[PDB]
Amino acid sequence: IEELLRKIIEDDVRHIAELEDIEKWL
Amino acid sequence: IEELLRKIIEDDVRHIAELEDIEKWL
Amino acid sequence: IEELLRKIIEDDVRHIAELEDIEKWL
Amino acid sequence: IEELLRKIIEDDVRHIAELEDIEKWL
Ligand SMILES: [Zn+2]
Ligand SMILES: [Zn+2]
Ligand SMILES: [Zn+2]
Ligand SMILES: [Zn+2]
Ligand SMILES: [Zn+2]
Ligand SMILES: [Zn+2]
Repeated sequence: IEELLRKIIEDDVRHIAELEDIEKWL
Repeated sequence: IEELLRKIIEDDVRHIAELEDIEKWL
Repeated sequence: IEELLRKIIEDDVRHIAELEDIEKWL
Repeated sequence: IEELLRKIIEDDVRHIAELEDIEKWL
């Protein structure tokens, strides 16, 4: 479970970075 | 942007499945 | 923890619904 | 759309904090 949670966290960090970028492009 | 958002959607689909699985394990 | 996980799942379900909508608007 | 994406970002910020907290509890 620890490893699963770490992977989900890394995904959400990526989402924050990606959505902040889209925000800027818009 | 559309391709990006598709990838995010796919991630969230995986997150719901994994977190639901974790919730049952616990 | 169970309740926290359920809330995160509900958020991600909303994200899927919202991003599918944005997808369509774009 | 920009307002929507901001709300998603805010959610993911909460998710990273909560999942990290869960990861420590476990
Ligand atoms: Zn996310
Ligand atoms: Zn960038
Ligand atoms: Zn997620
Ligand atoms: Zn999400
Ligand atoms: Zn709608
Ligand atoms: Zn999330």
